[PDB]
Amino acid sequence: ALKRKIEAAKMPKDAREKTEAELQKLKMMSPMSAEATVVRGYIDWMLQVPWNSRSKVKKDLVKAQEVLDTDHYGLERVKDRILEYLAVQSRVSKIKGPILCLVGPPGVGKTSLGQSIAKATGRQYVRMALGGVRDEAEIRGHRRTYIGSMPGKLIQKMAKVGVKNPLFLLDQIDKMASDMRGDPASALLEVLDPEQNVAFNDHYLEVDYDLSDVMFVATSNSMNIPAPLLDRMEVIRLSGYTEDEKLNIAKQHLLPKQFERNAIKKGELTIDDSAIMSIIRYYTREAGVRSLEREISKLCRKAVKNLLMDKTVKHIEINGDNLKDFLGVQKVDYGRADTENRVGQVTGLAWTEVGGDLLTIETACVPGKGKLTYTGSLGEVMQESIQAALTVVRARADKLGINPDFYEKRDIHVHVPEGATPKDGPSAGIAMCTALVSCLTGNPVRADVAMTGEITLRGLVLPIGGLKEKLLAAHRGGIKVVLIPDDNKRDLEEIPDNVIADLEIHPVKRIDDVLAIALEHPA
Amino acid sequence: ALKRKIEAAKMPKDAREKTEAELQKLKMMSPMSAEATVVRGYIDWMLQVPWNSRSKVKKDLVKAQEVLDTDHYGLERVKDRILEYLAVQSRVSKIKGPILCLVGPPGVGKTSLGQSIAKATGRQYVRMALGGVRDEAEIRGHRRTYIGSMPGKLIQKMAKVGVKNPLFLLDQIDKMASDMRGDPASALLEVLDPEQNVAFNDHYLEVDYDLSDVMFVATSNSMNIPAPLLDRMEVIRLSGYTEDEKLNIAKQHLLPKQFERNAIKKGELTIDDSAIMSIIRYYTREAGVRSLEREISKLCRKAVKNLLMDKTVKHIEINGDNLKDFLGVQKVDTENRVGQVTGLAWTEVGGDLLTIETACVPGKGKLTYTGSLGEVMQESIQAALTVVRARADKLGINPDFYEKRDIHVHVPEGATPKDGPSAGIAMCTALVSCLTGNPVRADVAMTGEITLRGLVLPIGGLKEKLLAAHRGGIKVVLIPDDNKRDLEEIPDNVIADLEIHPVKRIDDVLAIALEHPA
Amino acid sequence: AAAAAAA
Ligand SMILES: Nc1ncnc2c1ncn2[C@@H]1O[C@H](COP(=O)(O)OP(=O)(O)OP(=O)(O)O)[C@@H](O)[C@H]1O
Ligand SMILES: Nc1ncnc2c1ncn2[C@@H]1O[C@H](COP(=O)(O)OP(=O)(O)OP(=O)(O)O)[C@@H](O)[C@H]1O
Ligand SMILES: [Mg+2]
Ligand SMILES: [Mg+2]
Repeated sequence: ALKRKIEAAKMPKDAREKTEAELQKLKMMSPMSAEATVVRGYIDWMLQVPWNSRSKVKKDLVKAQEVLDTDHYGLERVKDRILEYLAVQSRVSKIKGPILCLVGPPGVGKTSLGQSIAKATGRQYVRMALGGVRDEAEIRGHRRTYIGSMPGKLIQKMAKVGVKNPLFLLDQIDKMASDMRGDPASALLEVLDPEQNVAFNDHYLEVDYDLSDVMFVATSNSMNIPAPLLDRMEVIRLSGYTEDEKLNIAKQHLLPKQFERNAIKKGELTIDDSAIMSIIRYYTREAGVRSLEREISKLCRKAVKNLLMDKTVKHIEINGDNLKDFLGVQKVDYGRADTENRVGQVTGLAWTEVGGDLLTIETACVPGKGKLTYTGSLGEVMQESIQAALTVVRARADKLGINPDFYEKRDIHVHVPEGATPKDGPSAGIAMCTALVSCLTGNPVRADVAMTGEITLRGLVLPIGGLKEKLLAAHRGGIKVVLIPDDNKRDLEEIPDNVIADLEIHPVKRIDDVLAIALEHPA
Repeated sequence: ALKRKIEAAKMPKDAREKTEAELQKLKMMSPMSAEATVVRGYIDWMLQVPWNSRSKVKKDLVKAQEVLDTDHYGLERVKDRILEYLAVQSRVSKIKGPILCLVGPPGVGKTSLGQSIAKATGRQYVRMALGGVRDEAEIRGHRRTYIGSMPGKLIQKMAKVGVKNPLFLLDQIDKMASDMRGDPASALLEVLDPEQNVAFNDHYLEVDYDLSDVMFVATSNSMNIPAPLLDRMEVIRLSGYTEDEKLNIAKQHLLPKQFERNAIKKGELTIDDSAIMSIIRYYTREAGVRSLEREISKLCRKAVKNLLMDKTVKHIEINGDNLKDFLGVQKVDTENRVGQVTGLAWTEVGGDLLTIETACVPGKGKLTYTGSLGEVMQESIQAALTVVRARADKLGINPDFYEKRDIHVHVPEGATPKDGPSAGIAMCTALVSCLTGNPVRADVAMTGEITLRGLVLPIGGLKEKLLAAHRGGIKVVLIPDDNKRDLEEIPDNVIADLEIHPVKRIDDVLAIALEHPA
Repeated sequence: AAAAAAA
């Protein structure tokens, strides 16, 4: 009865020898006894686990890109990765299966992207959530000595799905526990090992199980992953969304499904680009699209109750002026450029994970005793950057037309007026220097100029990180000319075309180029 | 054996096949065993988890708004949200359960509001207090290999109700300890994500469970919730109450609730309006109504005791003057001062007034800050003093005041910590006033952040600051120019009583809030 | 009667 199940679900060599040796051990037992229950539990756990069953992975690349574009918008690098997997899989009968780590801010669609991938490749879909998981026996299990023992949840999900080609979605791989009491992140170090998945030995089913064709896609919010795990995964960085692609996600994906979730017919509610872009500019302040679809869903349910409570107006048209009639007061406000050329203030470009933002930097240089105060919730690298900038102004103050004993006679206060927000990094340093020169000369910084870059005591401008959201923040803010470092010219290769067309972008190499461009008068 | 309860439960395919594989496995086991006890425990949990039971929800909106208006007063944004849900629900069959986050001060009415939503939408009610939840095993549970293994506490309350659509009141989300010793806030990410509510996957019940049909209303006292949870939750801000709102809540909702709590019949106890207003002004200073039903509960049980001691009288009348006969002493309670302003402060408890005092004596330039100040407020006084040093010859100060005067900025808070940029303009007003002898006119509060060029930047928590200024006797309130868009969310009596002045820079502030022209 | 180790 059982040996036809063992021969039916055909195994490899060691699993068949272990299972038939286990049944031959069961043949000399009483049927209603504890060791018979442990042996029968090991046998039917060896029978539920798939050994040879697979799934026909798709081969058409055009229809696969049609599915990937049907579910999500943008995300070209991960879609390239899936189409390249389907090309190599179209040539080779069996390959190792990719191990991917999707890393990005929340709401950018990396959990639903997994089910999009499993639909577009034909592979079956398996999800396992690792958020806050502390027990390592969720992965490997326990020995069959223990009462009520069973394999790890990976083997349970493999036995549930029935095939040896699933897509595992490892949700929150960085929010796993890692201490002395619990470390499943080092238990995943065997199952994500790209060479040793051919023999995954867990604790209940002590045979070697092959996991060298399961596609692993892990989702995390940060690089706070142990360095052995990061080295075993292929990191794809999902950056935040811009205004145009939030407009396209809203028009192409969020509005039709929120119309579908609310029984809104085609001739009841209409939302144009003015309302969508007004939600993006004045209500969200996010990197994802989740509060965006919460605002859209709020518009839809308010439209529903306004179609039920009135029942004499049967078409509601939402646009740029009547959002406050539905959504209310604008929650946020983006930074804008200044209108007049003012002595002492510059506009650096700041970048957080929410996105880029303008960064006003102001300086007062009152006559005093050389006091140096720096306020505005500054970091320590930022304050070292202001000290370096002040040293560059101080060693160059004869050329700049500055009275060289200002370090004795004048008190300098660098302030960044957001106040409650902590701010750190050397990328404001060039900006700091410019502000100081203005506040030592009365030569006002022209307000249409933003800048970014790191300063050295020689006077040189060093590269910085994250130009794309800084330039999008300057384009949103109304800046017409920015100042990037020289060795970030390569990053200009991946900027959209309207941003390059609108911004007069000047790469700089040293500080007197910046003081030549960003000041109103010659220094 | 037990298949009558399995087919009697009408389970879905994976749960039915798994529990009948477990029961079929149980029959070939010998009884009186340990693992047979484990299997009977697991079947005993899966026979009492709701798989099909669904409560019929209410389609009527007028009866619904009648219910939420009969058991609460003026929580208009939340009651609007529930009418939105019940308006969408009449057009389709099933919706994902809305995931809400009620954020407000204590006593503002967030838990009883969950009882009101439960009684009004037709759903059943159970609450899970998240205060003190320190590990994921209270959400996902343990494997049945372990000895004391139960299916978390979500599935225990789903089984405790017995329906597929309850109203979980996830109470006190911000009271969770989510450090490295245990992070249950990361386990709620699967509970609150619509991408994965159709497969919850408890550790004890490894069958995928459907949480998409459960309405999630969660309560918090602040926005200090971790950011992957803030995205999955629609936050509704509930603000504090005025005095006439507290009078209407007390007179329309709290006094009847206390009368048939302490079995006071028709004509025994009578409390007028002035006694309630004297409890509001003289025995409370909160933003909620916790202490109102505390003091009213004291009045009711002292009334019942005074009716059982002395049966000569059959009616007790309380009129604002004999509150000393019941509560005893009261608990909590003008000229133009030089170097003293009253800024507005907004804690998580609510709004509060904020006295700010300076003293510029002849010294050598020291600069001392007292009053348990945060580092951002100290930087705000440094920025404010820099604004004063920048325009010294304009304002009429001798420009040697940085080296011939020394300045003490004290807030008479005492032992309460205070932090934020929002008092900054207040600082420099006092910094003008003590350096020129021009008295600050004492009916003026002010709020706003200091820019070194002299501008006034927006502040948050405007409504609670205006409510704190309305119960403090303030008449003129100086406001940043970019918060005037919030002025159409304020109660009309607050806008009617307070005189609001939106200002753009320091010269407007000194031109309004100083007595003599500068 | 038979002993059995639990975790
Ligand atoms: N490019 C896109 N096109 C269409 N929808 C998108 C896109 N990006 C995000 N979304 C939507 O945003 C929602 C949130 O995405 P999802 O939950 O899949 O990942 P995530 O929120 O980044 O994960 P986590 O919560 O772990 O950070 C999804 O419902 C998805 O539909
Ligand atoms: N608007 C209102 N109308 C009627 N009653 C109210 C209102 N607000 C509060 N109450 C009453 O106040 C009492 C206590 O409020 P509740 O316990 O809901 O405060 P809470 O917001 O839950 O406090 P916390 O945030 O500290 O948990 C309730 O019994 C409720 O009846
Ligand atoms: Mg996710
Ligand atoms: Mg409560």
